[PDB]
Amino acid sequence: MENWSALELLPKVGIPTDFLTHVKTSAGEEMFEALRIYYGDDPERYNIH
Amino acid sequence: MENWSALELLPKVGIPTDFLTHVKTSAGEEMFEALRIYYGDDPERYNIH
Amino acid sequence: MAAMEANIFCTFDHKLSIADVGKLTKLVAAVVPIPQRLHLIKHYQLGLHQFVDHTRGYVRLRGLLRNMTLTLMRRVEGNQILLHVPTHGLLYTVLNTGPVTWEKGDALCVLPPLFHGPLARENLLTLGQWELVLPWIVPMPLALEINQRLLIMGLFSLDRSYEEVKAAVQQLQTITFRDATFTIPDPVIDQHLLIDMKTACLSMSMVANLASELTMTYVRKLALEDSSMLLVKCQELLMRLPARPQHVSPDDEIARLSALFVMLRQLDDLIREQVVFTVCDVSPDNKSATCIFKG
Amino acid sequence: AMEANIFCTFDHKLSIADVGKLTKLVAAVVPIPQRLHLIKHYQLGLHQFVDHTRGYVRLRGLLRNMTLTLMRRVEGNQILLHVPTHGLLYTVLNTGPVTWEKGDALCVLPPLFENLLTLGQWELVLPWIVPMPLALEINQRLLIMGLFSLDRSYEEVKAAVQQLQTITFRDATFTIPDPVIDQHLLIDMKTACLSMSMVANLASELTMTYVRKLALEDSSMLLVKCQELLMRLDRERVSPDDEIARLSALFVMLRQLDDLIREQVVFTVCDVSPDNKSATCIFKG
Amino acid sequence: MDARAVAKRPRDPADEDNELVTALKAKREVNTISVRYLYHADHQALTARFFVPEGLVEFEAQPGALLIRMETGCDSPRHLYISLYLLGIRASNVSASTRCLLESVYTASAARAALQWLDLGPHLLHRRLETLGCVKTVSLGITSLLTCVMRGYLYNTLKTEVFALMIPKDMYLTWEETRGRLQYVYLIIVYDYDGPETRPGIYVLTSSIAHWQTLVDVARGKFARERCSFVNRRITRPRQIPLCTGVIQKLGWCLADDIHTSFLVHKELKLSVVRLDNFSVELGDFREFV
Amino acid sequence: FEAIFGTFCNRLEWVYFLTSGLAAAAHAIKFHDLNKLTTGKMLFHVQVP
Repeated sequence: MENWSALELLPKVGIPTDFLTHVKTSAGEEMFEALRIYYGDDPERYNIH
Repeated sequence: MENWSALELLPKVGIPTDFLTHVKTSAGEEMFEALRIYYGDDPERYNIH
Repeated sequence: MAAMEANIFCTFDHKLSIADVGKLTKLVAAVVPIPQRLHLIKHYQLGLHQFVDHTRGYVRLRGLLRNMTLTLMRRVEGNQILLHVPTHGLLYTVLNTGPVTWEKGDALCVLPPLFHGPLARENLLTLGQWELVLPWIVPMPLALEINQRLLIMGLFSLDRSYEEVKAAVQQLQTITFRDATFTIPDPVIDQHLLIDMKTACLSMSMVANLASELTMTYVRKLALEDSSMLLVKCQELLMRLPARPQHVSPDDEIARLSALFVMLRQLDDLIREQVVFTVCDVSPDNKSATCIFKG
Repeated sequence: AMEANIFCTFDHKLSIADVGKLTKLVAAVVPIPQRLHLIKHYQLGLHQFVDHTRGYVRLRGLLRNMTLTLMRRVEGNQILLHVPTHGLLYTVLNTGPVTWEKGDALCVLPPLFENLLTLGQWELVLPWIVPMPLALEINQRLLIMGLFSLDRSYEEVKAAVQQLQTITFRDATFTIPDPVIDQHLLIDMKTACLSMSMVANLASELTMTYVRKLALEDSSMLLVKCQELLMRLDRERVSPDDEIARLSALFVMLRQLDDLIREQVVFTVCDVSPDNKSATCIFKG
Repeated sequence: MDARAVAKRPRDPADEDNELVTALKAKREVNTISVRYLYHADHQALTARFFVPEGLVEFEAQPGALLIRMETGCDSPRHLYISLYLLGIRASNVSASTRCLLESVYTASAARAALQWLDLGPHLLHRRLETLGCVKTVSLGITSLLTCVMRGYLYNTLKTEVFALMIPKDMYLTWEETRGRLQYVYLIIVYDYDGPETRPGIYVLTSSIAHWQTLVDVARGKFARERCSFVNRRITRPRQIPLCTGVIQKLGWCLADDIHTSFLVHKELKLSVVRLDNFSVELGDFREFV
Repeated sequence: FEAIFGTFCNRLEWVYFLTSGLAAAAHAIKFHDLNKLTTGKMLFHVQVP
């Protein structure tokens, strides 16, 4: 539902993250709405329309 | 769906329009792909969100 | 996910003497099987030694080797080994590890080793009671002979007396191929040979059922007017028992032969071994050859 | 930069007409006995194997072992042959008697039937490129036709043979030669037929002994059905050394038939011209 | 030949300028056509183009459909190109509800003609079929054009997206608890010899086994009932000469982690499929077993 | 002898879109990102007397 490609392409501000638990545990236990995970390199960010 | 309020707010180019037949006849006989008609004054364009 | 690796590095965690490394260097371009593919593996998984088991059966070892993936050995370093997974259709150099003589143009199969000569060749990397046992690469006729001997022993074992079974196993286990003598180790009869025996019996039953009268009578009719060494040696195997064909129908003959071909393929498959290499070159000392990989 | 190629030099003088004839074949499949870098024109084609007392099946066996290659370029003093590699696409010429379709699987066969390059005693005999079902049909029909060799006296047998000879494939009809010449059968086809009949005869008597022993143990209820089928077949009609010999003979006669029993695809087609004489296909080996 | 020639590593296919650029540079002539980069110049996959009538193209609009060539037994079309979904109609393996759904989808004259031709003749099903590969494109029309790969991965023009292979859920088959890292996928057609007529089962199998004999032994273990039916027909019904109990054809290889479950939408109807994300095709021929 | 009196080739003539009088009906524009574009549209606003 979110535009993940826009997040990947646009510039970002770097911060030190402070998850209390492991980041994958926070993802797997559904700490957040609107999660996306992918492994390796996913080329879908390259197809602009 | 087309958001007509954006057309209603944003600046527009002045054109001398030329419908061969009456405008309401061309609209009623379904000449145009998408169409919006309202009477009086429609408050829709005022609630920017 | 993680794409399958083509280059595999193997490291021995046992310490290696200079003699061990010297032995390893000789093995470049040989075929070594591995059970699983990773970029970096331990030497325990390398080779056929891991499957040596109290069961000792040759048939089960043949079954296990069929499912491992084959790799060629690239050049060696200190305490490291590099293995390469070949691809179908490309050209490769391969090392003749076993004593079997190769020839130009024949097809090669991978098979568990069977002992030969004095049986003192086993110097291959004995370290920490792990041993580098490698399969044999043999030409098609020898593999066909080996499988045929095993299946014939299995079929003959049924209902025959124990002592004559021993005698038959003794005479069948030895093989002379291309002016060399080999012997099959541990020809155990068990479930693995039993399933092959069942399929062979089924295929033979269907072949006997399908075959037309023309096919059956061809040999009998030929002997009435032909005479040759091939025929007389051929008819000695058969049970001892003008005219016109009682029934002519080419369409029935065609369909019947069509089914009989499928049944013959079913019977053939259990002694056939998959061709892994096809050779067209040979070092005149028979130690190495260049082959096309397939399978 | 060049591609890898095999050079062939003609050991005969060539006229302009001959080289003009060769360049017509600039995409034909040429069989070659050995993978070798430089060869003489005698090694081209199947003419080297042709024999008077041998026939189709021995040629099939020999074609199994030969190396297939494509003629790539024709020049003065030499010919360029390219050996295809597995998994790549190539252009081949439809020298066979049958049109092709997209997706067809092709296999190579000895020719059955214009002549090409008649030199002093050598001819360029190219093989047939045929879709696989047609090759299976041809093999079966020829094998059966050889099986009727002893019975040829009767008119019914002659009619059956003539029906077997005439074969029709898509939009094409042709007749295959009779493997019986001068009322006699060639030694190779004779060996094939004898092997088939021997396998049948040996299996018929060998099967029951082992089936009745093994079916009692059977956990899949199929071997009992095999036993019953054998009993029905029988009702419609020994030293251990002899048993061993009969089993070994059964398996050795089985191995004699593998050339006829199975065949392998060499090309799979995906393109065809309206000029259909040529097509582009990927190589399988 | 010299030492520098041997030492020289081969030219990069990407740093040499192509033939058209070479000619234009040689003459120093401009052209309207953009020429610096050639598309598909580095696609290693082998593709073919197929024409198919409008009625047959349904569920093959999305990329990833398996494409089969079927014989009509006639000279006018000779061959037709159909998908695995259409074979779903004839297969006994597919459930009743899915059969009804995808029978309502293919309500066109061409699809019904394909079904009539399939059931009409006396041959077994696999003798009438030839497998082409997987499709990844569509251009719609009265006659539609499909491009199918027959050796390689499935991807669009820039490789910016890799396509999966879609198998209907009733046809999907596995025989191992924990998957091997590398999986081979096979097509199975198996015949049940009941009284009136043979009912064919159609499956797509994902397995770690590459050896033929071991795979066929596992298959014979799984399909014992059909082998019993084959022998039973051989006994009860002579002069019927059946061949085969089933055929197995290899087509492809993929990684176990790429396997997923998904659905397909067509005319607001949902079909459920198994999805092989990075599937690459590698076709074999039909090998038969008893 | 036989004689060849010259060899001739087709001197093809070139046609351009912007030179044809049919181009008068067109308003031709070049757009390098056209392949990324999905759809384009224009919107009109009319009030009647």
